[PDB]
Amino acid sequence: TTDPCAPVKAFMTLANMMVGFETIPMDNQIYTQSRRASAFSTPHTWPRC
Amino acid sequence: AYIAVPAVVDSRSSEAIGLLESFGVDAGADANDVSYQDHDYVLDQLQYMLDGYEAGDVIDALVHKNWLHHSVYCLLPPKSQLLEYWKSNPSAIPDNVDRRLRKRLMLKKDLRKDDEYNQLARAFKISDVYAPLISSTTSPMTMIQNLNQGEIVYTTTDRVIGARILLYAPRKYYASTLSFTMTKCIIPVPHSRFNVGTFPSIA
Amino acid sequence: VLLQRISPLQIDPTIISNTMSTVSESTTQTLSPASSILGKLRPSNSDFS
Amino acid sequence: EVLLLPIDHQPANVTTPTLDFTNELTNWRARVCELMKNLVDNQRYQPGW
Amino acid sequence: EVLLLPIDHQPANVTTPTLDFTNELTNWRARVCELMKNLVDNQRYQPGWTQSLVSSMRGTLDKLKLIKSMTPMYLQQLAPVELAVIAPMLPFPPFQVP
Amino acid sequence: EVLLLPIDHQPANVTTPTLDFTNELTNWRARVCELMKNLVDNQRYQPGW
Amino acid sequence: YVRLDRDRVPTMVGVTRQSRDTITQPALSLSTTNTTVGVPLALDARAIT
Amino acid sequence: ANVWGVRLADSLSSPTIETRTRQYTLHDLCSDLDANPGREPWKPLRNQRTNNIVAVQLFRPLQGLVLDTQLYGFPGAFDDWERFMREKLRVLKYEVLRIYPISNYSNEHVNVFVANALVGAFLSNQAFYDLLPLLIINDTMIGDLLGTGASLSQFFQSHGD
Repeated sequence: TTDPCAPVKAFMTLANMMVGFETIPMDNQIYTQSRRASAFSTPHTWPRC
Repeated sequence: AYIAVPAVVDSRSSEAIGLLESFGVDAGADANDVSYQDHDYVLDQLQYMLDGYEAGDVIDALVHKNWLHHSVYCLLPPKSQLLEYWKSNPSAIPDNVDRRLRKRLMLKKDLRKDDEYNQLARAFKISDVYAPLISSTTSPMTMIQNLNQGEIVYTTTDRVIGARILLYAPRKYYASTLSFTMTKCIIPVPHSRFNVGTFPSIA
Repeated sequence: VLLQRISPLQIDPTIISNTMSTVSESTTQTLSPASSILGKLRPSNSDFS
Repeated sequence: EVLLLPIDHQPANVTTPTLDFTNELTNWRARVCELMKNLVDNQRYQPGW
Repeated sequence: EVLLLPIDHQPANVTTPTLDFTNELTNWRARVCELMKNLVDNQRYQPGWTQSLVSSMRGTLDKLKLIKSMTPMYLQQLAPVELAVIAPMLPFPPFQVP
Repeated sequence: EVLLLPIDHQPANVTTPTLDFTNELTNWRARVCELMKNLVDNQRYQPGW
Repeated sequence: YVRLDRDRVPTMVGVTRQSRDTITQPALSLSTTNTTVGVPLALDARAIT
Repeated sequence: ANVWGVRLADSLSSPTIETRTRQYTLHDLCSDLDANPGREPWKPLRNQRTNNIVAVQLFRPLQGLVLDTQLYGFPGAFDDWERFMREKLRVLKYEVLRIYPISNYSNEHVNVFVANALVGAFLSNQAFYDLLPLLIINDTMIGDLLGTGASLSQFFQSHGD
């Protein structure tokens, strides 16, 4: 796909499936580790980890 | 001036009989000063409401009703039946409806397998078009408040109280009970100085 | 009413409708912002009291 | 001999450009539209889309 | 003006909640599940079971531990607020001991 | 006279193609498969199967 | 196309057809007299894989 | 004198002079995060019969560990724990230095509450990126923490003033 935020959506897909099994630090309390991977659509939402 | 008496009052029967004279009121000579409300339909609506809810909250809600202000309920068919009724006679669609839905509804073609109309159909909600909706879960107090403020109160259920209910669509689409006593035909009064009713109010 | 009958201004809601002229994807379920604002504005109504 | 108004007034001239930000009312519309861009620019305030 | 609660209350900081496991009730569930795992894996108990049954039980315990329930977070972030807004209009005012 | 692409391009040097695994997308498929094997062989996950 | 360089990710594309109050040079009014252009299209990952 | 069976000496004594206090700066925070062998934010405690390290005392920072031990998931032995803490603190030091260069904020004052909360959140793998803009004191520690209103809320709650 030509969506520039594709690599992040690939990463967050596995992070969503592994909540409670493996934990990583997010940025804020809005875009947490259980937020749907479809929401990560803009460059500003790319996590630091 | 609204006066409440502990008896059932009707427009014609309570006028024919001396209800005020029965209670002991002195004669008023010309009767143009007084006018009687009709609350028998309100009473059977009260029984119907009591069938579903508790007595106390329904009574408390009905206390706050202003009998000097007119308003009516507009009963709508279910969502699907409303869609077919709009598909027929397409002049009925209001302006608030989505442009894509309106154009697709004018398709005048079998829309079962278009799937764009279908995804729009799952997307559609009646509350989007009509703001005041009882939705069969609304509290009686909220019913009475929405009836007090405004003239037309839209509803999707028949278990309401306070005013006459008018159909929005032909009877074919409605599959509910044939409560013709409160439900009128699909197609379509000043107060005197003194108005006599049954239920007291504190509005 | 007196002001309306003497002012050269004329209110034509079709200006809003013509300029929008946009559309969203068929699969896109979120209603295009264009169709959303048009529903709120209601250009067909002609009362301006 | 005076009549107060809640907005500013200027001498009549029909050859005024439409996009004249000197006009107070036109300037107000532009400022509001610019703010709404900053609100939806980074999708910070719109999760669940 | 004070209500007591038998569980810890932590006010929520967002209006759009998502799933969260940082709760005392979730910790309680995890500890119970791991205790049962230890009991099953004890060497004085395992030899009396078939290998397939042991594997199935361990998988079941893992699934129960990792189930996605919102009730423990609701009980920590929202139920006290509802109780507080309901209390002042009760016919029988609350009567509590520590 | 320039056309951009989102993937690497390498001109072919033969007119009779044959199966080849030296590609970006072939490496991508292999890496994903090996990742899932590591998850299955993990000490925290294997005993449950 | 950028790979993972977030700093170079495009965020908008705009076209202009007018000028503002008194500016005559296009380079001095392009930034604030443009209309954003773009639309997303959805695909099915089930079919592509 | 005697009290309930606790004997007391017949003389009195007390300290006389207090030490002046010094503020906490970015250089101090960075030196603390760089746990050099000479100075650490921790000190070991030993058993008095086997002379074995069994516990450790935590100075500042590392005073914000409020969650369960399992969440942190520390190594058991003292040497392994020391190493683990050193590698984990290095990354946090670089993360804070990314936002605050030493050439500009060399002698600024840092908020102790925010420092402790940041270290605790990072060690417990929680959302800590929001605490960074509050690291440097603006007017007052308590005022800055009171004015935030909406934070993680497992570290700070505001009850008015």
